[PDB]
This record gives sequence, C-alpha cells and structure tokens, in this order.
Amino acid sequence: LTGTGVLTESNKKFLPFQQFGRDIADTTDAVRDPQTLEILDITPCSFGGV
Amino acid sequence: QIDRLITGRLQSLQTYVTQQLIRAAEIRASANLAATKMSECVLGQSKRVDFCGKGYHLMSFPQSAPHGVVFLHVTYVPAQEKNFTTAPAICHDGKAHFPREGVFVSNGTHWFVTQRNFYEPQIITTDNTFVSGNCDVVIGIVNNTVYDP
Amino acid sequence: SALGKLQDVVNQNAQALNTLVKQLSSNFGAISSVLNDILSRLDPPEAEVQIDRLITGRLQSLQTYVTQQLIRAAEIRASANLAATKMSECVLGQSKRVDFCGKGYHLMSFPQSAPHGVVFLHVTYVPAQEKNFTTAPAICHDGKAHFPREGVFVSNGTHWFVTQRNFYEPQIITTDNTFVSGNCDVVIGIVNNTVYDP
Amino acid sequence: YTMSLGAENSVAYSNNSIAIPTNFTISVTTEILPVSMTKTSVDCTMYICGDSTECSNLLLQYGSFCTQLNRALTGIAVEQDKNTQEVFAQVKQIYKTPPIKDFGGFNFSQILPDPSKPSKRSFIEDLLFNKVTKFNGLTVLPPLLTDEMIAQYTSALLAGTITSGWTFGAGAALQIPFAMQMAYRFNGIGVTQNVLYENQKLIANQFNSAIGKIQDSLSSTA
Amino acid sequence: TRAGCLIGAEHVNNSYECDIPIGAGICASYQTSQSIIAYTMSLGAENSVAYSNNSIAIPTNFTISVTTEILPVSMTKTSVDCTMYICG
Ligand SMILES: *[C@@H]1O[C@H](CO)[C@@H](O[C@@H]2O[C@H](CO)[C@@H](O)[C@H](O)[C@H]2NC(C)=O)[C@H](O)[C@H]1NC(C)=O
Ligand SMILES: *[C@@H]1O[C@H](CO)[C@@H](O[C@@H]2O[C@H](CO)[C@@H](O)[C@H](O)[C@H]2NC(C)=O)[C@H](O)[C@H]1NC(C)=O
Ligand SMILES: *[C@@H]1O[C@H](CO)[C@@H](O[C@@H]2O[C@H](CO)[C@@H](O)[C@H](O)[C@H]2NC(C)=O)[C@H](O)[C@H]1NC(C)=O
Ligand SMILES: *[C@@H]1O[C@H](CO)[C@@H](O[C@@H]2O[C@H](CO)[C@@H](O)[C@H](O)[C@H]2NC(C)=O)[C@H](O)[C@H]1NC(C)=O
Ligand SMILES: *[C@@H]1O[C@H](CO)[C@@H](O[C@@H]2O[C@H](CO)[C@@H](O)[C@H](O)[C@H]2NC(C)=O)[C@H](O)[C@H]1NC(C)=O
Ligand SMILES: *[C@@H]1O[C@H](CO)[C@@H](O)[C@H](O)[C@H]1NC(C)=O
Ligand SMILES: *[C@@H]1O[C@H](CO)[C@@H](O)[C@H](O)[C@H]1NC(C)=O
Ligand SMILES: *[C@@H]1O[C@H](CO)[C@@H](O)[C@H](O)[C@H]1NC(C)=O
Ligand SMILES: *[C@@H]1O[C@H](CO)[C@@H](O)[C@H](O)[C@H]1NC(C)=O
Ligand SMILES: *[C@@H]1O[C@H](CO)[C@@H](O)[C@H](O)[C@H]1NC(C)=O
Ligand SMILES: *[C@@H]1O[C@H](CO)[C@@H](O)[C@H](O)[C@H]1NC(C)=O
Ligand SMILES: *[C@@H]1O[C@H](CO)[C@@H](O)[C@H](O)[C@H]1NC(C)=O
Ligand SMILES: *[C@@H]1O[C@H](CO)[C@@H](O)[C@H](O)[C@H]1NC(C)=O
Repeated sequence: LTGTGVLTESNKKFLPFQQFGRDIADTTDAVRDPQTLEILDITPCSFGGV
Repeated sequence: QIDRLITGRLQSLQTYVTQQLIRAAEIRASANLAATKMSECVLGQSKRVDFCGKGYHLMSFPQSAPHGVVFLHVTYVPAQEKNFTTAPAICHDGKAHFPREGVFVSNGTHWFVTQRNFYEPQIITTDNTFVSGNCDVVIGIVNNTVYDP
Repeated sequence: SALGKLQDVVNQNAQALNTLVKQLSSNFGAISSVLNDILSRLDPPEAEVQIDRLITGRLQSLQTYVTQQLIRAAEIRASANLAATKMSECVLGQSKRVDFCGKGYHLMSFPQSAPHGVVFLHVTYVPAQEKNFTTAPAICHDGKAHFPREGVFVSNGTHWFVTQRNFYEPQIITTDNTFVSGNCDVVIGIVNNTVYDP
Repeated sequence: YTMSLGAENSVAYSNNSIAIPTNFTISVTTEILPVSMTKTSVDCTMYICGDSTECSNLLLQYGSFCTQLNRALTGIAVEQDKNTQEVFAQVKQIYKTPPIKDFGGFNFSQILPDPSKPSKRSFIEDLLFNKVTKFNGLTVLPPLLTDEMIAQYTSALLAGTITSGWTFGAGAALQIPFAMQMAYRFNGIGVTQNVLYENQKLIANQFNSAIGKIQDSLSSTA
Repeated sequence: TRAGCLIGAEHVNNSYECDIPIGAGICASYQTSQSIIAYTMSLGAENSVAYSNNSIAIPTNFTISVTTEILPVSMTKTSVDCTMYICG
C-alpha cells in the first residue's frame, strides 16, 4: 500500500498475522512495519481551508 | 483511467451535494415552522387549533436541543362532562331572551345560564341575557321567568 | 443592503447562468472546447468520440443547472406561499398571530411591490412608557369577591382603581366594571377595598 | 389484519340536549423540531485528486464544478446559521429570573437554568442533550452559536415569558404576577378568570404533575 | 479559537454584535487607530425584571412602529435551448 500521512505510535493490538488496519469507512488506519514489529497509526497530514 | 475516476468521483460528489440541498430545504422548512411556533406560541397565546398541542392552548416553554428546539406546550382540556337540557332562548313576557355570553341549561326543573367551556350555573337575569324579537319565531323556545335585579 | 434578501436571489441566478456559460469553455477531456475546431480538424471516426465527450460534459452541466434552478424555485415557491399568507391574513384582515406581522401588537399592514418580491410595511402598536403598581387579583366588598371584567386592579399607593391592561386608564371600581363570584376566602392575594355601587 | 381506524363511538345528538364540561385538566405536551444540520464542507480537489498533480491537471479541464459545489455547501452552512439565528435569537435582551420563585405556586426549576450545572442548561435540556448521539477532504464547520449561547437565548425567552408574559415580545418587558398572567390566558380561552383563582392550587399541582410526567417520559424513552 | 488559527485580528475582551461571523461564538469586525478585532459576540444587554407577587408594570404611553418585512416572490423565468446550447 502507498499513501501520505503522519506515522505515530499506536495503541491497538494487531494480531500476529494482521498487516493493514482499516477504519469503518474502508480507509486505511494503521499498518504493521515490515521490519520492526510495531503498529503505526496513520493520521493524515493536517490541512484546512484558508 | 484517471478521466474515468474523475468522472465517477465528480458524479458521486454531485449526487451528495444535491441530496444535501434537498435535505437542507426540508430542514429550512422545519426551521421556519419552529420559528413561527416560537413566535406565536411562546411569545404569545395561539388560537389556532392543533397548532400548539391538542386542546385549548395556554402557553409554551422553549428548550434547546442539539441542532433543534423542543416546545413544552401547556394546554387546557375539559375533562368531566355533564348532560343538561338546553334551549336556544326562553320566553318571559312574549320577548325572547338569548345569553350574552353562555348557554341556557336545565337540570330538569330550573333554567340557568352557564359559560360554554365550564359549567358555572347562574340564575337568569336581565344582565345575563339580551332581548330580541318575540316567541313566535325561534324554533324551540322554552318558558321561564327572567329575574330582574 | 436593506433589500439584500431580494438582491441575493438575483445574484444567485446570475451566478448560476455565468457558470453555465463558462462551462462552454471547458474541454471535458476533448482536444478542444470549440466544436467547430474539432469538426474542422478531425474526420468523423474520431470527431464522433470528441463530440461525445463534449456533449456528455455539456449535458451534465445543463442537468446540474436545471437541478439548481428546481431547488431554488422550490425555495421561492415557499417564500411566495409565505408572502401570499401574509397578504391574506395581514393586509385583508388583522392577524393576532404574535410576531407574524411585525414586532409588537399588529394594527395593520401595507404591501409594496419590488423587483421579484414584495415588501410589507407592518404598522404595529408598542407600549413605550411604563409605571410600577401594586396589584391584587380581587377585592372583598361585602364578603363576596369582585373580579374585573376587562382590565386589572391597580393601586397608586393609597387608592385602588381598575384599569385596562394595555394602557393605564384608571377607573373607579364599581359593580359594572367587576363581576361577583363566590366569596373571598379562596382567592390568594385579595386586598380590602370598597366597591362603589351606582 | 385489516386495520381498524379507531374505536366506534356514536354521539348522542339531540335537538334539545347539550353536554357541558364541569372540570378540566392542564396537560403539557412535548413537540420536537429540527432547526439545523451539520455544517459539512468538502474540498473537491483533495477528495477527487488526493496528492496527485496529474489528477489535478486532468480535473482542471472540467471547468468550475468545484467552485459551484463549494459555493452550494457554503450557502448550506450559511443557511443553517441563519436558521438557528432566526429560530432562537428572537429576544432583544437577556432577561434573568429573580432569586425569588413566588410564581403563584408554579415550579419552573426544571426549565430554568441550573446555576450548578455543566453549561448552565436546565434539567430537560440536559436530558435532550444526553438522548441524542475524517481527513479526506471532509470537514465539519462549527456552528456560529455555541450550545451555551443557545441555552442563554432559551433562558432569556423563558425568563421573559415567566416574569412578563407576552408583553416582553411586543415591547419593553412589563412584570406581572404569574397568577394574573394565567388569568389573562384563561380569559383568552373563553373561561372566565374566577375559575383560575378558585382553582389556583389544583391548576398549579396539575401543571407540576404534567412537567414531572414529561420528565419521566423523556428520561425513559430515548 | 475553536474554529482554528486567526492571524491579523486583535483579540479584545469587550463583546459586540456579530458583524463577520467566524465560528464557535467568535466574530470579527473592523473597529477603532482602526484595526480588525475578534470577540465573543454579545447576545444583547442583559436586564432584570423586578418581578414580585404583588407588582405589575402597566404602560402609560405608546408608539406606533412601522417595520419592514421583505419577501422574494418569483425568480427570472429562464429558458435554455438544450440542442443549441450543447450542439450549437
Ligand atoms: C336544579 O338546580 C336547582 C338549583 O340548585 C335546584 O334547586 C335547589 O335545590 C336545593 C336542593 O339541593 C335546595 O336547597 C334549593 O333551595 C333549591 N333552589 C331553588 C331556587 O329551587 C333543583 O333542586 C335542581 N333540580 C334537580 C332535579 O337537580
Ligand atoms: C392616588 O390617586 C388618588 C385619586 O386621584 C389620589 O387621591 C386624590 O388626590 C387629589 C390630589 O392630587 C385630591 O384632590 C383628591 O381629593 C383625592 N381623591 C381621593 C378619592 O382621595 C391620591 O392622592 C393618589 N395617591 C398618590 C400617592 O398619588
Ligand atoms: C378585610 O377586612 C375584614 C373585616 O371585614 C377582615 O376580616 C377579619 O379578619 C380577622 C383575621 O385577620 C378576624 O380576626 C376578624 O374577625 C375578621 N373580621 C370580620 C368582620 O370577619 C379581613 O381579614 C381583611 N382582609 C385582609 C387581607 O386583611
Ligand atoms: C377536577 O379534577 C381534579 C383532578 O382530576 C380534582 O382534584 C382531585 O380531587 C379529588 C377529590 O375527590 C382528590 O382525591 C384528588 O387528589 C385531586 N387531584 C389532584 C391532582 O389534586 C378536582 O376535585 C376536580 N374538581 C371538580 C369540581 O370535579
Ligand atoms: C420544584 O420541583 C422539584 C422537583 O420536581 C423540587 O426539587 C426537589 O426537592 C426535594 C426537596 O428538597 C428533593 O427531595 C428532590 O430530590 C428535588 N428534586 C429535584 C429533581 O431536584 C423543587 O424543590 C421544587 N421547587 C420548589 C420551589 O419547591
Ligand atoms: C531484520 O533485520 C534487522 C537488522 O538488519 C534486525 O534488527 C531485525 O530484528 C530483523 N527482523 C526480523 C523480523 O528478523
Ligand atoms: C348523555 O346521554 C347520552 C344518551 O342520552 C349518554 O350516552 C351519555 O353517556 C350521557 N353523557 C354522560 C356524560 O354521561
Ligand atoms: C326536537 O325533536 C323532537 C322529537 O320529535 C320534536 O318533538 C321537537 O319539536 C324538536 N324541537 C325542535 C326545536 O326542533
Ligand atoms: C309557553 O307559555 C305560553 C303562554 O305564556 C304558551 O302559549 C306556550 O304554549 C308555552 N310553551 C311551552 C313550550 O310550554
Ligand atoms: C419598578 O421598580 C424597580 C425596582 O426594583 C425599578 O428597577 C424599575 O425601574 C421600576 N419601574 C419603572 C418603570 O421605573
Ligand atoms: C408575596 O410575597 C411576600 C414576600 O415578599 C409575602 O410576604 C406575601 O405573603 C406574598 N403574598 C402572597 C399572596 O403570596
Ligand atoms: C482579557 O481578560 C483576561 C482575564 O479575564 C486577561 O487575562 C486578558 O489579558 C484580557 N485581555 C485584554 C485584551 O484585555
Ligand atoms: C408619549 O410620547 C410622545 C413622544 O412621541 C410625547 O410627546 C408625549 O408627551 C407622551 N405622552 C405622555 C402621556 O407622556
């Protein structure tokens, strides 16, 4: 998978075989780093109207 | 491929925007109704039937709510009803007497005049009733004596 | 800015049309936004595809504009029904509906035309100068209680009058301003006084 | 089944028989109305073409779709703000109830603001608030009037109604004992005022019972 | 503010009628030497009604006020030639 966002230390407990998270509205939410066995939350980068 | 995707996403956005516009028109109608209710119901006393709760309206109290309003309608409802004999007028001395504000009633023996929305009998006097015509016209006139104070 | 409500409407319509016109300047994926150029530059085999793209785009723009017009026409129909109801129950009569025909107590209304709209001059009555008074719901005279027919009892400190409730018009308390009911052991707040009998 | 419209009830009509009520009830009903939506706003460029220059270049061919969509959503948000403003902001001033609650026996403590409360909301207001329950170009603009301000507006309207009747709407607020205001209202419904004063305690108790029943209904049924 | 970051606006404590709405109870406006200020909009001057169980306030004078209520009635009867617009 590919995307843009900020990776942060997560609070979830992924199963040993789960890789990619998913929110309710079919949006990627967290990922499992392939090398380090740590789960990273993907918070999309800040934006807003001017 | 990106032309296809852009067309699809634009169509989805247009559908969403049209649905939002229609639902917002609905909500604007609801908000106009709520404003009218607050103006005529809270700030005053409505005489429009079933516009401010079943029964005769007394008052209202507004209450906030998330993206909405809640009216507490305080209304007056007659509960306990009695059967009385009635007449459209009573004949005293050839004249026909009609109630100024109320209706004639009879518990079988005597004739009284009561306000229409609450049984409060009062002896019939020339200050409760007004004269008109004679007793040969009104269909159903009854006989009685109009006490003179 | 007073007539903004009207101006807005006009502006909106104009804006819509403008966008529609500007939608003629878009290629929508075609090789040119001018139909004549595509017809002059390509043979039918691919001119048909290009014109198909242009037609799809312009048809979508037209449908969008039509839907916008329909929704705005529903808005304006609602406003027109409101205006008709106001004219019926406000000009051709006297509405007792609170705040529906101007702030205060409604006296009358006068309609005025305006470009794509109407303007109501609502003539209303508003109390201005007010005075405090001590008041009582009823008064004993001979054990019986008297209640005011129209108006409320007031006291300027020493004497008691009966005055209509929308304009201080003190009148002596008598048996033609007040009506009797029962006795004055039940009403809460009663005060003593004499009820002059004509 | 074939649904029944209602219970059959023949009226004993007769040309010389009338039915007059001898007693009444003071019933409080509840009427719920929506006033506004959530002020949603969508950024078409980021939704359609999230972080993609080529997609944006292709999208720029379609003209001014985004301008009119954003304009419509902005109009929607403005309209919601206007709806809330016109529904609630109908009192020129902010009246507040005096500490004395000598309201002819009527008890408004369930609708007046609670000085010890989360956001100065009344009991029924708090019940209503408690009975009702991202970064992809979609945002939710905040309403112009915060719930505290709407609570203040309802408090001003309620205090005006309680302490002045209807006069506070027409013009300057004119105080009046609540019993006399209810006498006005009874005169307004064709029931002479003496009915009130002779049955003041009963009417006050009935109103309190009705408010309690409304409380229970709101607390029980979501 | 709860609506975001505002730059160029002088934050004052005094409340005023809302002129340019920002959000979350904050409105901005140009005021006096002159500059742009953002403030928590006021709902109106507060007041207390001297309510007591045996006190009534009655008017003695009056004013006849003519207010103005504006209502749109009709749009511009636009008509579009579909075939000429699409396929001129
Ligand atoms: C109809 O009502 C009248 C008025 O109350 C009744 O007449 C009175 O009856 C009581 C008995 O309860 C006597 O004490 C009064 O002296 C009577 N007053 C008069 C003026 O007669 C009458 O009895 C009632 N009739 C029926 C059938 O209920
Ligand atoms: C309250 O009103 C009464 C009635 O007008 C006032 O009594 C009158 O006062 C005038 C003097 O201003 C005398 O000439 C009358 O003879 C009085 N009439 C009666 C029946 O007493 C009374 O003074 C007023 N009280 C106040 C405090 O203004
Ligand atoms: C109005 O005047 C009457 C007098 O006619 C008062 O009635 C008296 O009440 C006292 C109790 O406070 C009794 O001790 C007397 O016996 C009563 N007198 C009579 C003749 O019944 C009445 O209290 C007065 N009202 C007010 C509100 O003071
Ligand atoms: C009118 O109705 C009310 C309530 O239905 C009556 O008040 C009740 O009176 C009875 C006496 O028989 C008491 O036991 C109840 O506790 C009362 N209820 C309340 C809520 O106070 C009232 O008596 C009726 N009045 C008439 C004239 O019928
Ligand atoms: C108005 O009614 C409320 C309840 O409906 C009263 O508050 C109650 O007061 C009693 C006595 O202290 C407490 O035991 C209850 O827990 C209270 N209930 C609530 C919901 O607060 C209130 O006292 C009444 N107002 C007046 C002036 O009597
Ligand atoms: C992958 O290799 C790194 C060092 O190159 C090591 O620290 C890490 O533990 C390895 N991960 C696994 C799952 O073997
Ligand atoms: C009045 O009389 C009719 C029949 O004459 C009867 O059905 C009705 O119940 C009576 N009304 C009351 C309140 O009892
Ligand atoms: C009412 O109906 C009865 C029943 O026949 C009749 O005798 C009487 O004359 C009628 N009265 C009126 C006023 O219609
Ligand atoms: C009423 O009394 C008159 C005599 O004064 C009589 O002629 C008439 O028949 C009476 N009507 C009724 C309904 O009793
Ligand atoms: C009535 O008395 C109160 C005292 O609490 C005062 O504030 C108010 O101004 C008085 N009314 C008028 C019209 O002056
Ligand atoms: C009105 O309130 C006062 C206290 O300010 C009290 O003394 C008086 O008894 C009350 N009157 C009534 C009728 O409740
Ligand atoms: C506004 O008041 C607060 C205290 O309530 C104070 O800290 C702040 O400095 C004040 N700001 C201005 C511009 O007066
Ligand atoms: C009522 O107000 C007007 C001002 O338009 C004033 O001229 C007039 O004297 C006032 N009337 C009374 C009785 O104060």
